[PDB]
Amino acid sequence: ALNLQDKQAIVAEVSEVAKGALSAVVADSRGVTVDKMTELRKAGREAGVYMRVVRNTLLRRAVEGTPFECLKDAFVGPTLIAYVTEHPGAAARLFKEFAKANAKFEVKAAAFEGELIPASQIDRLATLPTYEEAI
Amino acid sequence: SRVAKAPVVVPAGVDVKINGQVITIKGKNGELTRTLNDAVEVKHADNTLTFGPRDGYADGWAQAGTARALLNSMVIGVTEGFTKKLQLVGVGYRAAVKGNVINLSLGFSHPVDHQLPAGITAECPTQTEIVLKGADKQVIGQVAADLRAYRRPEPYKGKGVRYADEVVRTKEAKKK
Amino acid sequence: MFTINAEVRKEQGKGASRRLRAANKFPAIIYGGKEAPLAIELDHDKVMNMQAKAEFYSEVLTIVVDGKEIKVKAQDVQRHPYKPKLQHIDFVRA
Amino acid sequence: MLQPKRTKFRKMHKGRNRGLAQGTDVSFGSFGLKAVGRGRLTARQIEAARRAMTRAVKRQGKIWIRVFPDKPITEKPLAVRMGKGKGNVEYWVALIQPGKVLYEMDGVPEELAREAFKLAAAKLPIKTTFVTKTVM
Amino acid sequence: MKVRASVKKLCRNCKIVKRDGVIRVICSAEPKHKQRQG
Amino acid sequence: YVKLQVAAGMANPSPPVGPALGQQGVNIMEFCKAFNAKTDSIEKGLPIPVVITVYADRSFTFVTKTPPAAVLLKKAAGIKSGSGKPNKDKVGKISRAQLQEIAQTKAADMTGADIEAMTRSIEGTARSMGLVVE
RNA sequence: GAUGUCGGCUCAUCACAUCCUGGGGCUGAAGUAGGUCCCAAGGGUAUGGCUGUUCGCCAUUUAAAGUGGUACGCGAGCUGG
RNA sequence: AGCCAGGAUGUUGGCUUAGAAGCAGCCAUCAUUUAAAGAAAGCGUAAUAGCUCACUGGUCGAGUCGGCCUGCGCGGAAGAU
Ligand SMILES: [Mg+2]
Ligand SMILES: [Mg+2]
Ligand SMILES: [Mg+2]
Ligand SMILES: [Mg+2]
Ligand SMILES: [Mg+2]
Ligand SMILES: [Mg+2]
Ligand SMILES: [Mg+2]
Ligand SMILES: [Mg+2]
Ligand SMILES: [Mg+2]
Ligand SMILES: [Zn+2]
Repeated sequence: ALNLQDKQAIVAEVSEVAKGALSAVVADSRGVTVDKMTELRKAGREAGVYMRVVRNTLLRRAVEGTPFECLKDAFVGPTLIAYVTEHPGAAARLFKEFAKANAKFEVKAAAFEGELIPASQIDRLATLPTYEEAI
Repeated sequence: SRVAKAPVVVPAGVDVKINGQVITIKGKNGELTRTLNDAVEVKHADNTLTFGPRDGYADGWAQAGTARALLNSMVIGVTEGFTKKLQLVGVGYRAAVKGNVINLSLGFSHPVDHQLPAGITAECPTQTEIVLKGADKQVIGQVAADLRAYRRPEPYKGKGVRYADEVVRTKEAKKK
Repeated sequence: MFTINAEVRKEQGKGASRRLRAANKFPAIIYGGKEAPLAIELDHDKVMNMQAKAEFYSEVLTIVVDGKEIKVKAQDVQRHPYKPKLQHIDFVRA
Repeated sequence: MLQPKRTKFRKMHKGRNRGLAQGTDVSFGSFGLKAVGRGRLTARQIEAARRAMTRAVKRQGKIWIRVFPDKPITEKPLAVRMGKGKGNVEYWVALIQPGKVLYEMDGVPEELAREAFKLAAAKLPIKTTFVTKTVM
Repeated sequence: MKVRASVKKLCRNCKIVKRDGVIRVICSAEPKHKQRQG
Repeated sequence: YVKLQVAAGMANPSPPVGPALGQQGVNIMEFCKAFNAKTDSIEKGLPIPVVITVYADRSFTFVTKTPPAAVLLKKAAGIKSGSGKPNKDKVGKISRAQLQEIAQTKAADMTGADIEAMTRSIEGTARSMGLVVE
């Protein structure tokens, strides 16, 4: 049973990490075992990404403070967030291989530069290399 | 109540005839007629059917709820249609249709003959499978129960007439 | 702050008290100080819900008897022998 | 089984069991079992109830028995005519008026005390209620 | 069927139902839990 | 598909592995020598877990896992058998340096993100077997 | 200023707390056979050895050998152990 | 409330036992990845598997839950013309 003191606390934690991160991936995680999840939670901490399954009412609140205030229409259906804090990219590629290899889910919408990325044009943040490539 | 307040959408090519408490719902699959309880007030209006209690009737909302549920499956009836699937389990158990009669071999001395009623129609895709089809949800449910009644699933091997969707729990016989 | 609403009693004794309880009310008294004791009547349900909060017996209560506010403290309570009801309350002026 | 160690007299007049109880408040524990009806509790009934609640709390906590069977009850045997003296003492009872706190318990959570008291209530000839201690 | 004065739910799957003015216990999980007040 | 724990230099006897894996459809001589050819690096007297992945053609593929948590806490404390009543009877002792030695090997099977996360997961296996942290 | 007692015979009549037969739930009900519970009073419900016995034990039957009420049914009906 | 998804890892926890791998018992009952998941509320296996619950994310869209003081009812309730 989630209390309001606890609901406000979850909004706070995801509001803080919202400003800090660079690129974020919003996706479906239906019909996938915890065996595959603890696997994507390992390669997620390695790539410098923040993984979370947050209540969509709670997310529309911790994203109203911008620059993700276009991820609104992505808070329909089950949502997992991939906030990339250390180096932009990482997750937008970590998820794409997980989506094809498991066949379950589709991946909703991505966010970078404070702009909307549809389910079709997720090839932009999936081809990007390192930071750390310009030298 | 939550059921009664929910309206029933009458589609294209579906005729609704309301002469007081008598409702005739005609469609592609057939023609079903029902008499609603005197506590139900059925309003036509638009491409929907709305149900509500009648003034001075104590169980009004309970009655309107039933009426709604019935008229919904009456529409679904005369359009889509209903399907009950039975499957015969056990050595020798076989079934076949000859028009409006289901012939059954269910381990008795005499072979069973079951006269289907007006509207219910059956076909056997296998010797061990029966598929029933009709517009009246009550009648199809009745016929499938009557066919099951002949040989109800025994708890030691699961032998007998079972519903396709049926979960037949079995048990071990007494030890010693 | 617990606020209690009360009327002064028009009647006294066995007969009148039993009649009060039959009407979902109960007698109570306010004593202490230079002032003469004041026999009052209370709403049963209201004081019953209050007395459930532990603080009722420790805190200073205010009894509104015909506009006038009286600062008191719960002195003694007479409870029903087996039902979750109140028979009488002694309130000492604080 | 409770019973007075000695008595001033062996037998006692029937008497009557009128009025309301004395000892209507949880005075030692946190929870109590209060009598709502009127009647007699026999030493065997008191023991049956006490055993049931003790099993219930798996011998954790503390139990108080607020009642004591101190009334001797006589009985005249079969095929014996009337008169020829007062009967012989067969058993002992404690007279119960509505309001009596019968048993008290502490050292156990309310949920368990309520269970234990439901189990003991079943062995008693009179209607009972669960009671909690109060501030005055 | 168990016919007794005191009918109760025995498991989570037990259900109290009043059929024809008779309190009954119907159960999906255990047939042994089937009761009729009487 | 079955989960078993076979010795570092031993895999062949009938009572532990015999009719346990042989009933499904796995070769008793093909697996017994291919497992010990890869677990030759693993120290003598240490139970090592192995998971079997079988197909419809009786074929098999296995991936060796790191030794168990209740297994490595017996050699570090100096005990052959654990306690019958844990946290009621003490059988041995393990330091904070020995706790990080069990976790640095188990890192391939552990769910933890940091060293402190993998260490606390071995702290729990020690408490529930009678062993006390000293 | 009299209401004949136990048992038997003859003849019954009711209750159902059902012995058999009928319907049916659960079973620690595979079948056969049982256990227990519910519905049911339509009909049916041994002969002998011993004893005044009712009862009971015993023998051999039977689908079963029911439990009770009827002035412990029935002497202006019989018997008289 | 219903319906969709998950209900994991260390780990088959330790002891015991031919085996006990949440699920014969006995003792402890933490910790990790966490949206959440009891060292496991019940059924199943020779032991595993396999099915479901506690708990949590999605859908839905406005009520819902159960204690208290009380009025009147219901079952509990079988007998002999
Ligand atoms: Mg008077
Ligand atoms: Mg009926
Ligand atoms: Mg005369
Ligand atoms: Mg009967
Ligand atoms: Mg019985
Ligand atoms: Mg008869
Ligand atoms: Mg016989
Ligand atoms: Mg006579
Ligand atoms: Mg004569
Ligand atoms: Zn049940």
